[PDB]
Amino acid sequence: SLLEKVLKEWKGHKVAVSVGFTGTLEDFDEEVILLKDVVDVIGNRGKQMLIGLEDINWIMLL
Amino acid sequence: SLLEKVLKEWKGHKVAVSVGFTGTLEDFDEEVILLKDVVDVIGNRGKQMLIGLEDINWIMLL
Amino acid sequence: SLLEKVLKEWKGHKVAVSVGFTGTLEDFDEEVILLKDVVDVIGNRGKQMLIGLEDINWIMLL
Amino acid sequence: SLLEKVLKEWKGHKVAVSVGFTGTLEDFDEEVILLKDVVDVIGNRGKQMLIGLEDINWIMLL
Amino acid sequence: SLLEKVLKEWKGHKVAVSVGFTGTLEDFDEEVILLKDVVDVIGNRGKQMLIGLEDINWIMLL
Amino acid sequence: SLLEKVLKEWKGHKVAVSVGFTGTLEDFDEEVILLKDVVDVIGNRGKQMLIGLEDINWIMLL
Amino acid sequence: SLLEKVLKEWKGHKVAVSVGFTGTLEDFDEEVILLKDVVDVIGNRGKQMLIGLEDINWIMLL
Amino acid sequence: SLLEKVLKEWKGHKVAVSVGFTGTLEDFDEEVILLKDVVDVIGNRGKQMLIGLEDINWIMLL
Amino acid sequence: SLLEKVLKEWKGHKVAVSVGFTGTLEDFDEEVILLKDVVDVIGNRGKQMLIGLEDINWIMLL
Amino acid sequence: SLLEKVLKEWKGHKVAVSVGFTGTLEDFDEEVILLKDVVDVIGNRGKQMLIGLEDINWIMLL
Amino acid sequence: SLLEKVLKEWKGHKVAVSVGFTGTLEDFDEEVILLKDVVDVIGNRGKQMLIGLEDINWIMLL
Amino acid sequence: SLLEKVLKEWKGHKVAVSVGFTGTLEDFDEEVILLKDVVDVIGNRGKQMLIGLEDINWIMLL
Amino acid sequence: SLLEKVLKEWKGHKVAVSVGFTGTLEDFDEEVILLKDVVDVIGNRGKQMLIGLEDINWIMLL
Amino acid sequence: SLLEKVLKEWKGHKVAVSVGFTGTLEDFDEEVILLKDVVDVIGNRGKQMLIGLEDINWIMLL
Amino acid sequence: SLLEKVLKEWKGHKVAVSVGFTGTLEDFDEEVILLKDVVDVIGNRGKQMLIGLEDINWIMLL
Amino acid sequence: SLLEKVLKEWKGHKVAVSVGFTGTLEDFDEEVILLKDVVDVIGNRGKQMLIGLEDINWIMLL
Repeated sequence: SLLEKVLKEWKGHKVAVSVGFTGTLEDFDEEVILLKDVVDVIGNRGKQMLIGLEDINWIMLL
Repeated sequence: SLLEKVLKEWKGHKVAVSVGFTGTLEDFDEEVILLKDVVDVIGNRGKQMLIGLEDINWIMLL
Repeated sequence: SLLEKVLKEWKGHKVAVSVGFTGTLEDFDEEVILLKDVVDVIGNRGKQMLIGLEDINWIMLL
Repeated sequence: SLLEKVLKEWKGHKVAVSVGFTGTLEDFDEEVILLKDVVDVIGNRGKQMLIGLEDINWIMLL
Repeated sequence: SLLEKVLKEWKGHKVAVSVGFTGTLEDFDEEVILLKDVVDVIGNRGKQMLIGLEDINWIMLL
Repeated sequence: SLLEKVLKEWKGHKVAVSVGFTGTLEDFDEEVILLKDVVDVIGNRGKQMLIGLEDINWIMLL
Repeated sequence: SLLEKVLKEWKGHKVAVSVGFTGTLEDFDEEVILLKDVVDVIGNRGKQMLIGLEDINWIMLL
Repeated sequence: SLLEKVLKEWKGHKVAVSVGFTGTLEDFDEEVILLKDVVDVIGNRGKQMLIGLEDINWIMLL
Repeated sequence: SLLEKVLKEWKGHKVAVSVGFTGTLEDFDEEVILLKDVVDVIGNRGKQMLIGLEDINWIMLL
Repeated sequence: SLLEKVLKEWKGHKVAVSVGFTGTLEDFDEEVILLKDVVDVIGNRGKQMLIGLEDINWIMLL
Repeated sequence: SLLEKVLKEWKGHKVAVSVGFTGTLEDFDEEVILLKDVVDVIGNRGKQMLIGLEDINWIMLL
Repeated sequence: SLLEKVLKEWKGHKVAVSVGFTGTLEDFDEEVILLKDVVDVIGNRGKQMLIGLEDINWIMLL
Repeated sequence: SLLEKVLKEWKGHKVAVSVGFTGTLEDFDEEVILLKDVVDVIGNRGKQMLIGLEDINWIMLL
Repeated sequence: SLLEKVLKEWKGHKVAVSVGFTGTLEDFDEEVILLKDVVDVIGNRGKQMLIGLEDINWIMLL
Repeated sequence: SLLEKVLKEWKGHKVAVSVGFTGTLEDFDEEVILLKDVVDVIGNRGKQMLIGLEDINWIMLL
Repeated sequence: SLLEKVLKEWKGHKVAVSVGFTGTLEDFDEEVILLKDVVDVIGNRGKQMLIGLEDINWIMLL
């Protein structure tokens, strides 16, 4: 998948995501992605974060 | 599933969840997750909470 | 099902439900839940209530 | 079917419905329910009313 | 079907319909209903009207 | 006042109103209008009705 | 005021109100109205109720 | 007023109005406009219509 | 299909349609319908118009 | 003010309020009201609560 | 007023406008502006158009 | 398909499309349509445009 | 002001505020309130916070 | 005014604006600002543009 | 696939997308498209961007 | 002015704003505030930013 290909490459890099938040992309598979070091514009938000691809509009590398 | 793997690791830890609240990820499976000691900002909300995964935006380990 | 198991456990007890109200979880199954003695922030609402699992956000035990 | 079982016992009695109205439950099956002598807060609403269960949030025995 | 049964009986009678209008129910099948003499509160609207059951919330006999 | 002048002549006659309902125009002044024998598409709506002109979009002689 | 005139006359009578509920109109002045015996379609709601004229769309006598 | 002048000019003529319909600009003033013989994409709507200038978006001459 | 039957009869006649405009039902099939001489209230809108049935609320013969 | 008069009488009694919660009307004046022992359906929400009148839809004595 | 100055210069030229359409800025004053040869994307919409400034987001010289 | 047939017919010609713009129907198939030389009420928008049939309301020929 | 008096009383203490967050009411006046050590259901949010009384729904003391 | 001061300085520079678009700020006064060379992400939009300060959320220098 | 065929030829060129952003089309397949050097009206938006075709309204060659 | 007093002390420090964005507080007065080196979650947003206090919900020292 172009999606597998790219997400492999993006693994390690800070990314922004639209669900309907930013942080480093720790891992992913066909149903979810997982983020480390998650921040909002005001501060840190959580060690990790799970998000399903179903509810994801776009992902963007920083 | 990265989902299974991660939730296993998160089991016991305080987590926040988005549907459309925070507590301890007591337990889970494919269809639902179960929170313990669910609080809101104002205070406690209730001894436990079931939540369907189909309506979960994102879960986040604090 | 974590859902069957926990619901078995909560039968008898007061619970809050968000659909899209609180009362005693009288009974349930794969499709619906039956509440008994239903209250609202203003007062009584009904001897009973049927609710489909499909349109429930979360059920919470008090 | 908890739903069937429960709907049997409510037949004859005044009930309330959230769809997306109150009146006596004439009949029901899998697809729809039929309400007799439907009423609004403001007054009557007409001899009968069909309602498909798909768009029903909850029903409630008064 | 309770729905077939009733709509047969309601055929001939003025009815109101919620799609997401009133007039006499001329005919129906599993996918549509057809109305004659359609009025709004301000006046007549159209000799006939087709409406699919998919987009119909409730039907009500007058 | 075109508004006064015109409302005089419509007094007695069935009218329609958009507020944010149809029935006979009993009376009016600067602040409100009074409608008699108010009607809905679905049926009657009650002996009378006050309506403040501020929230009225248009009125219409039928 | 046509509004004073009518509300005097309507005093005693059950009325419906649109704010943005029904019951008997116990009293009113230029800023508020007060209702006794307030009901919704499901049941009683409260001995009394205050409502400011600012947020009232229409009032209707039953 | 460019508004008075142009309205004087358009009296007699068909016009469309957006509030928040089309018909002949029968008359007008500082507060309202009176339309005569009012039509909708489906047909007639009313012998006449009153509309306040406050809630009109644009008036257009055809 | 009552739908097929009726649309056949309506073919040639001016019709109004709701999606989310009026003209002559030129032709149709299962997936779409085709309008000719499509006008709006303000005027003509265009020589023809295709419209998918899946997004049609109601069609109405004028 | 009927408002002053009534709120005086209601002072001490449990009341529900709409802004956009229930408790004891502890005290009030022109600009605000103060609730004591404010609960929601799920439980207690907080020792006290101020609320501006400008944003109050309706208050209701239970 | 920069507004007066600019609109003077724009008088005669094709302009687009946002309220909540494009044509020639025929004329204007404090309360309103007047467009000539108002077209939309699909075609012509009407000989002229008045528009109140209070409801204008932005005007733009093409 | 009435859709294939009519689209074959409209290839070459200017058309308006509502999604959820106007230009020449350059080409199309079962899934998408390709527009060439795309215009908006304010001006040009693009050398070309791809659009999925799924999210089109109506296509109209000018 | 019931508002001044009660705010004097609550200075020092944790409070929840709804605007359109919780923290210590550090200080206040006729126009605004200053919060210190601000928390959200997920965690810290800021050393401090300013908020205008105009856009506050309710302030509540915990 | 801090607002006069800054807008003087920003005159000449490309800016973005939120009304409820970007280009160079040609001039301004207490009621409006005027933009030259206005672009959207897709292309140019208009030689100039007027926008009233009333409907402007923020302005931002680039 | 008109979609495939057309996307090939646009590869390398700056494009615009409506999702629910502009930049060079790096690659694509059935499930997603990849945009390089993504840009906002206000400025850059980050090295790359994945977008799933499901939530794409239209794409547009500039 | 608590507002003035407090804004003085925050000048120089990174702050967050809800309007209807974060960056260093350059200056302020009654009508507006000026933010320097404005930032988004996704990245920079431009040298400076004016914001009128009217549409500001809260400001927050980080």
